[PDB]
Amino acid sequence: MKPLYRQLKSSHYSSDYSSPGYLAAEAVYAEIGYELDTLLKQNPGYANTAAVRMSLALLKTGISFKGRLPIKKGAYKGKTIEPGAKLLADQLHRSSSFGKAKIFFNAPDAEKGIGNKKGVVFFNKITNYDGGHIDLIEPENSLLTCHSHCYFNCKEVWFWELS
Repeated sequence: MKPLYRQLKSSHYSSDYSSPGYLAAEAVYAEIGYELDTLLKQNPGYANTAAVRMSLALLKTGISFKGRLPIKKGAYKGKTIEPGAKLLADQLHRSSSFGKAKIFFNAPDAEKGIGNKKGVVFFNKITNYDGGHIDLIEPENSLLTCHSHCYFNCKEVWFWELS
């Protein structure tokens, strides 16, 4: 299956404090049975939580992929999380669930290509930001809004439309 935008959103923990769907990074990891501080010590990359948030949301709407972090607690125990944005984007890109992304190389193209659609967005090689960002995007007042944050100052914008 391919998830519905509304339900993927409902199942997605925003890292934006002012979002109705906000959840702190430590609670996200606690949910799947990890202490954030232990993980950061093992690999500081875990501070970038976008792919973990998206992974978990995808799982809850029934999309499974290979990942590299086993969930150790809760309903999804035994399933895997992909903590790397690029690696998650690659999964989606080859999945039959989503298919190939539309890939944009500048902000005008990205914005016109997304248009009034909604879906999954991946910001690749973001200026002054490490690890990329994968998120949900939709229109809001003729602008585009991301559930956590948009990073249009980047080298590539990948987009998968959802209904």
